[PDB]
Amino acid sequence: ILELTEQEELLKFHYHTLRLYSAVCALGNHRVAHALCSHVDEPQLLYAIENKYMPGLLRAGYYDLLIDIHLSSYATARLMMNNEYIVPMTEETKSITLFPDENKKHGLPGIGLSTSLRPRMQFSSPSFVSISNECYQYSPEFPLDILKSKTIQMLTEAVKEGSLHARDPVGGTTEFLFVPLIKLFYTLLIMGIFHNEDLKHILQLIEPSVFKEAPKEGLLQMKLPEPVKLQMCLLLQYLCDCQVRHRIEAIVAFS
Amino acid sequence: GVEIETISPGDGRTFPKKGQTCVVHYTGMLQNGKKFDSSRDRNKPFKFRIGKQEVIKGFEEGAAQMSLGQRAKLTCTPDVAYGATGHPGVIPPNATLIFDVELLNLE
Amino acid sequence: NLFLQGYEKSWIETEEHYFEDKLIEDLAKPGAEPPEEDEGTKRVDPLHQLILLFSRTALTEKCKLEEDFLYMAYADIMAKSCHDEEVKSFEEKEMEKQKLLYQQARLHDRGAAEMVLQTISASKGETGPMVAATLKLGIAILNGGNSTVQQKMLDYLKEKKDVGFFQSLAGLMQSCSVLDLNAFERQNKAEGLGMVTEEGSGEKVLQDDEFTCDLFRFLQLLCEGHNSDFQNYLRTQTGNNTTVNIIISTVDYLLRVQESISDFYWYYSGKDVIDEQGQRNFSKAIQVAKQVFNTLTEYIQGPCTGNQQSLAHSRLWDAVVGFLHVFAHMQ
Amino acid sequence: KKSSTLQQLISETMVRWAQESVIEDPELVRAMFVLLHRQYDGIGGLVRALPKTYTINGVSVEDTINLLASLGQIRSLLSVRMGKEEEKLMIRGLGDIMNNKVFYQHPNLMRALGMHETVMEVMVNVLGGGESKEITFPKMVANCCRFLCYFCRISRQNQKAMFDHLSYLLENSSVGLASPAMRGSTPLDVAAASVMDNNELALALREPDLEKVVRYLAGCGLQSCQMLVSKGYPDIGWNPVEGERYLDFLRFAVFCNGESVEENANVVVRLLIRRPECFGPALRGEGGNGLLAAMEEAIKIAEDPSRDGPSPEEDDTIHMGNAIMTFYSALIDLLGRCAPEMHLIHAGKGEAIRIRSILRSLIPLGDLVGVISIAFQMPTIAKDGNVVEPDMSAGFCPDHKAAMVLFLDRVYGIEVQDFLLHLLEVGFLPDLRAAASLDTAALS
Amino acid sequence: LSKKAKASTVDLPIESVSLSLQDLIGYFHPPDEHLEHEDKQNRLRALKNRQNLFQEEGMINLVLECIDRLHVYSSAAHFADVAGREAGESWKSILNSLYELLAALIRGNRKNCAQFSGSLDWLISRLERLEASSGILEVLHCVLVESPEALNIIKEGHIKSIISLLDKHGRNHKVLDVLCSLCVCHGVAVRSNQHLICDNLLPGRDLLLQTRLVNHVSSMRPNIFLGVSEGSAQYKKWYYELMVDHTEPFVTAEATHLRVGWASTEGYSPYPGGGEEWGGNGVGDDLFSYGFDGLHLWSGCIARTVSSPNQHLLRTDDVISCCLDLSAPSISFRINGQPVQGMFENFNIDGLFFPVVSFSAGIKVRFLLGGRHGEFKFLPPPGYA
Repeated sequence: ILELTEQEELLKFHYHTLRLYSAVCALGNHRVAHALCSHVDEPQLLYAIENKYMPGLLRAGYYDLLIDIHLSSYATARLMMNNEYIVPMTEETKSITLFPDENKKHGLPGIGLSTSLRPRMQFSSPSFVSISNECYQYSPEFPLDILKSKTIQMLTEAVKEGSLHARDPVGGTTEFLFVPLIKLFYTLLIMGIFHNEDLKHILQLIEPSVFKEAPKEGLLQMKLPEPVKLQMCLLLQYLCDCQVRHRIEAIVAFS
Repeated sequence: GVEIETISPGDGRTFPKKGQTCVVHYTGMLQNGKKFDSSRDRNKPFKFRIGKQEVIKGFEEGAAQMSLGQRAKLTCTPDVAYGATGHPGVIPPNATLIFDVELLNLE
Repeated sequence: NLFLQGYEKSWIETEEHYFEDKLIEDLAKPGAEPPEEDEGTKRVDPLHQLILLFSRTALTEKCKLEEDFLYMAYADIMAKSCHDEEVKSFEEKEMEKQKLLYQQARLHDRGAAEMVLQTISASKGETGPMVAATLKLGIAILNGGNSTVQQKMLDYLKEKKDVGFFQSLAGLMQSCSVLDLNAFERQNKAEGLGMVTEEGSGEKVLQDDEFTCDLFRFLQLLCEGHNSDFQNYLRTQTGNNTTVNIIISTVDYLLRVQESISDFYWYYSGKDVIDEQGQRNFSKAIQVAKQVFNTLTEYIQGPCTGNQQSLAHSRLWDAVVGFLHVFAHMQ
Repeated sequence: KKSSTLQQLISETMVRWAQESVIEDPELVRAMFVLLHRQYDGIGGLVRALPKTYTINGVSVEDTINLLASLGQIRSLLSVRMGKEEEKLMIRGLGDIMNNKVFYQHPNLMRALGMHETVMEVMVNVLGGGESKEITFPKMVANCCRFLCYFCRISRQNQKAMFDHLSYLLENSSVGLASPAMRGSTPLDVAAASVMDNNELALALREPDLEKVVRYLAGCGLQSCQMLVSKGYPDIGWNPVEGERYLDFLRFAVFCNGESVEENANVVVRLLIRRPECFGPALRGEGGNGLLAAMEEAIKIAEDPSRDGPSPEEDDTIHMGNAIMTFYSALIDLLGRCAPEMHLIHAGKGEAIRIRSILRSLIPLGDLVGVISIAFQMPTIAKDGNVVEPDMSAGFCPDHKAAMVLFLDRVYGIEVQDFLLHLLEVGFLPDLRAAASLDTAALS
Repeated sequence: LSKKAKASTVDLPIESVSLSLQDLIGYFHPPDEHLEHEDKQNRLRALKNRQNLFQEEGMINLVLECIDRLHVYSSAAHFADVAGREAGESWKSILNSLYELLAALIRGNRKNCAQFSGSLDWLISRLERLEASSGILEVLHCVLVESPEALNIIKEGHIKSIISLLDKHGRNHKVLDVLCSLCVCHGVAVRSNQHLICDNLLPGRDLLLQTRLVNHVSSMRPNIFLGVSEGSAQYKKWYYELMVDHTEPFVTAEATHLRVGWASTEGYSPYPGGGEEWGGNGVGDDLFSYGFDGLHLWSGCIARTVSSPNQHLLRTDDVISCCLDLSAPSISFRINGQPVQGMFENFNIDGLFFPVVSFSAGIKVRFLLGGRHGEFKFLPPPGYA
């Protein structure tokens, strides 16, 4: 695959093959996703995630394939449920407050207790020796904890590398280096796998000075291309939505 | 028919009995040699129960003749597993399946 | 749940804070672009880019003009920043006029004058919040009779040959509503039976009253200051292949509204005393009539012979007779 | 000095980007200014979230989660295209949402989730697909119509929310009205349920909605049913099975809680008399045998198998005579509903007086008397020991005479002493004696 | 001409139709990307008006009639036999121009692409022809992208025909793009199309490129370079042993590689021949190397199962004794003193031989070469050096 950098026709054909792989399983086709798990395996996916010398087109196609196989369905369902604010009234909901401590300081977004109703995350093991057809429901299972640590480490290295403005970015361009990685982080964050200190550290990566909990230039001031700026905008949109949800829960608590 | 050849010897005395869950790592490839399934890729062992018609027939009978700790190669004819319609997308019609199976633990 | 809803429309909806002028100032301020490495012509300001986006979206041809929440927000923001609203001193009034002129300058220097016409043209004569916000923005930037923006609008119309602008203006003007006696009777029956009315203001009668006043205020501010060129160009679009008579359509709408007012009088002829519902309906209709009369007067001021002849041969005398009868009988 | 707040940081960043570079991406500019507007309008988020906000009980949290999962399945199957397995999934999810008790307990949450709009959207997609070549997936169409009808019955506010799509439903009224066993599962029934027993909605109902139904009814009178004659039913010039549904909808529109909405009734009767072809071959006025003769010939149709039946799963058999008789009964019932109240006539309102004059001109009293004079057949015990039943869906039925009596009481007026006993003799006494004769337990 | 009328009598305006086709292509040409937004909008309005007028006058059907009248003849030589030689020369160009003109007329117009739904079935029937495959594919791509009804009208046979084209005409990305457009249109996915594309294309594993992770395999050899030549002073029989101190079956998802045996060099160069330098290849993957993994005899990248007392893959604490005979070409093995009955025979000897071990990560093995460096656990076979 690393040799394919100089075979342009093979590179283009394989990139469009990956696009076809995404298209066939697009929009929650769980049976097609399970079938594609046989062709594109988890170790191949992760190695494509991690490899620096990967061609940009293949790297983007592989992140897209991973997201569309495992992650897209739950991401879309939770995005559809984002706008609604069905909140049970229990003791935790009563304990919810607008401000954490006595002084009026906003806590880190997403950090805290959220007792609003959420969709249930279900996954199925991709096994082709079992006959039970119930596996064709739900998305195929992926090691989300490994993926999260993988992602945070790669994002930290990318933030460190790009500010140097080196002439050898991963994938050959800053766009190829950042757009797919930030897309994957967006997908994970929409799912809400990120919890506690992981969210704290990656918000620090987004902006050190503003999100310091109690030099290096952040992803906001890193002088980004336009698509990367659009993904930054999406991340900030999610942060503001989390702020609004916390506000609504505290309002109900007072109510 | 299912043919079993030994890759690594097992205990040789205890065998999978009815009413038990078999914990195995299997790697499935077609007769050409192209891999289509592997539990080692997912890093989770496969659990299945004897006689419950939850796994393919050849992989059932071949595992039934193995031993604890034994690594063996299981060759399944098309008739015993995915007979003629095949598995849509993964297995072509009328294909012979080879499985490298290791009986990790009986429970 | 009831407390949540009541709290919403009792406190959160009523809460008001003013930020429009500050936002427009910050957007219009060029943020040290010459200190920035431009290596070319000075880059456009964020407000200029926002107006350019809103202009390109309107310029893009569609079957119908879709609703853009960003537009309904930012057009309102710009209108509020454009107007920002015992007897004041003369210098106080002149300073207020100069400040309003500078506020309109911030907007119409960027292209809002062309965008407000492009949006109306793309509207294709369909009444909606998009058109209402565009009309309010036009009124805000045209307040006081600003000859510069009037010239910009006229030049843009003559250079692009927008028949669609006047076609949509006409279509909206037929789409405007009047008093509805049947709807008023239905509302009265519901109120008498005691079932709670879904609408607080009874706006089934005179469906849109702010929209009509805004449209005619726009058509009047377009002709304020005795702007003879635009007055003639409204009646006759010399350059365009097709010409539409906004002057005649205005008097047609005046005839319809006077017919509605006369019918509503004939309804309240038998009753000894007029109820508060009918009184507010009369007030809204009389205000609409005042706006139409003012628009017609601004059309015919500055001995505009063509407009005077057109309204002379139009159906104005019938509406005038109807108003005379209604006035003689109300007093 | 750090911004110290996310809103301030974003407000600085976004304007800084815009003033640093000319953005060539329309979507980038869109997102930029949307985010800036959100930051400087924090009240907007609250005023958009609070209507969507709901509070639920911990005991019902689980059932709420199940209902939400079903709603999400339906929402995703909206995005996917429509097929057979998608229809099965729609049916199953709709059934689950029915069976969920939170659906009944909290209709306000149901509105806040916008579920009726979701069902509306999927029904619009399926109706748009294959518009000229007959509605495909009529089973799921019926499921969606039943869901929308139940939503109306849940609460009054749901009826008011259902009302705003009455225009589309009336446009798509003619979907499966001809097909039997689909009754109560059509967009016309959805509109009828939206306007049912809601006087506020009946008053808010506009004239064009009525005249559209009037035009449909006139078409059903001039033109035969195509797919009935396609299955081979004997060709008659008009379409009673289609006409009766519109007549029932007009009844629901004009008559509400025992009182006749005069403002709707006047408009309906004016449209009906302006298009005289809505009445039928009996009430043509030109060469019409009359209502009495029409029902006598319809009874003869009922005895003759070739003239009642198609004569080329039981629901496919549409008894033509029974359909015609039901059509005329429904028309008479609608006119009786449109008849004004007695207190207004005592007051002497000229409009109501002339409405009664028009109704009397349309329907002679003799036809009404004759229809009641007609008697029906007695189910009889046989030699073996079995009582033979004439068809309930074919032949004379009591509701047909109930509509006649309703019209007679609401329009003509029973205040003549000798006319009352004449009506008794001609039509009430035989019926009472038949009721007394069927009083044995087997006939009971 | 099809009626077999005389060619001289028939008038066939080849030059005029070619010039008019070029003019029509230029007249329906899409706008330039460098133009400003206003000019773009004016040009799109004009192009849409032209497309609508042409469709309402039904010029597309005329184009289809011309295309069919051209396809009645098989090839350019056949058309040159029937019509004039200039017509035969320009036949392919005219056909391509007409197909591109149809594509240009259908691009971006939903009404035209919806009216092409009926004609779609006839269009697919000519896809296999080499003279029009690209044009038909482009037209199909435009129709499928623009029209959803065109997407619904596609059937199982029409979706197999595209895969058959991909197979017969070689790998091409435009076929993949058309298949992608088939799956999802305007954010709406056709589940049946997705299922058919999967179940027909994917299971074969013969057209699309196949990918998998494989462990790196490295080979260690000693300095000795022994060979056989006519009238040469080299002993013909050699022997050495391998000692496996530690091996791990699965360091990763793939099995650990461990093969031992002999390899030969191309000619007399000291460079190993017939194999690659870096990758997953080891001893036995070419005709030059001869290997043994404890269960299979490896040569030419083909494995043959060989019986042994207590058959097992190479474990910890195993001694592999390898024997080489060059007078009679024979490579024989013996595991832990138990001899295997598999032997490589009658192989090329015009090269230098050397011991070699191929492995992947997770090994601990020792070369027992005898003498000073090591000693042999078992006695060497008689006559072996």
